[PDB]
Amino acid sequence: MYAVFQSGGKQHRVSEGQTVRLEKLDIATGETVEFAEVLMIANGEEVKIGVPFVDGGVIKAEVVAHGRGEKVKIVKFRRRKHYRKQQGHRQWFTDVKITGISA
Amino acid sequence: MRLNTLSPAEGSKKAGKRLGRGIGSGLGKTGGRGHKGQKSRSGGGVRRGFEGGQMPLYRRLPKFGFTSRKAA
Ligand SMILES: [Mg+2]
Ligand SMILES: [Mg+2]
Ligand SMILES: [Mg+2]
Ligand SMILES: [Mg+2]
Repeated sequence: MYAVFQSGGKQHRVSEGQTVRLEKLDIATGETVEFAEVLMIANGEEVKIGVPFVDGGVIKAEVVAHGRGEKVKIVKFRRRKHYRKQQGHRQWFTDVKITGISA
Repeated sequence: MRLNTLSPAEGSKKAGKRLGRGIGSGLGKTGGRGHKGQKSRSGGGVRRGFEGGQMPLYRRLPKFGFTSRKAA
């Protein structure tokens, strides 16, 4: 049994027990988050969306951790032009563990 | 009030331009002098009053008057 939901402007196909990394959410570590906009649920049979989101689809998840991703280095350079600039970046994330998928 | 606690007033001490020390500084390479010409050369530049070869203002205008000595 898997389901599709949208979180931080992106979509994820998940199943119960799977850990998924999302964009930073404003919830505490031990709290439970519910995603009510489920694009599709497929167990034995598949439930699509006449209109976006299945009628009674709810995905329950527990926040696991908040952190920053690996450092990326931005390099800008203009040859023969006496111009150079460097910058670093670490993107915030939120890991959640899928607990239950409700049809 | 200790010798490792005294601080200058804000704005009193400005740093100072250091030319030719890299791109990041903003004064690297040419050091604010532009490209070529007399004004970019070491010890280069024209004297006070020079306007090219055009007769300068202080020589285009006539002299006038005299010093009194009684005014002093
Ligand atoms: Mg510049
Ligand atoms: Mg040159
Ligand atoms: Mg030239
Ligand atoms: Mg010049």
